[PDB]
Amino acid sequence: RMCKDLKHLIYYRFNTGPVGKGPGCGFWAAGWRVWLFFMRGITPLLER
RNA sequence: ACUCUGGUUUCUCUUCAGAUCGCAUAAAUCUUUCGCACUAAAGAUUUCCGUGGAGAGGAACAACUCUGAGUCCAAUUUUUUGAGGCCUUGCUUUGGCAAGGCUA
Ligand SMILES: O=P(O)(O)O[C@H]1[C@H](OP(=O)(O)O)[C@@H](OP(=O)(O)O)[C@H](OP(=O)(O)O)[C@@H](OP(=O)(O)O)[C@H]1OP(=O)(O)O
Repeated sequence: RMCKDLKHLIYYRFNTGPVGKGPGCGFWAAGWRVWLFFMRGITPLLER
C-alpha cells in the first residue's frame, strides 16, 4: 500500500506541466527503499 | 626568526554506546486494549539492516602546512632624576636613626 502511496506521491508531481498521464515515470528510489526496508526485517526470519 | 612529537588511508579484531547511536526505518515474539487484527493501537523484549567512540593488530605512502611544545622607548604620566647640602630633640647599636624646620 505504501509503494502505491509513493506512486501517488510521485506521479502527481511527475505528471504536471506538459507531462500527462502515461507509463513513462520512473523515479524508483522510494519503492526500492520500501522493499529494502522490508528485506531488512525478514532477512533473519528466512535465515532462521 | 632555529629544534621533537603527533600523521593520512585501508583491512580486521575487541569493548562501550538510550547519542536523530539511523536528519533513515524493518521484522518476529510476548503482554494489554478494544474491535469481531495486513487493512490497529499501546508497552516490552529480541533479531536484523548498519552506525559512532575508544582500545588493539596488520599493510600502504606521506613525513613537519596544521595542533602544540622545546625556543624599534633620554624632554611632564612611571625605566635615563630635583637629585644633593644646613639646624633641634628622643635615643645614640657615638655609625647614626625618626620627626619637623630649612637651603638649593
Ligand atoms: O492509483 P492506482 O489505483 O494504483 O492506478 C494507477 C492510476 O490509474 P487510475 O487513475 O485509473 O486509478 C494512474 O493514473 P493516474 O493516477 O495518473 O490518474 C496510472 O498512472 P498513469 O495513468 O499516469 O500511467 C497507474 O498506472 P502505472 O502505475 O502502471 O503507471 C495506475 O496503476 P495501475 O497499473 O495499477 O493501473
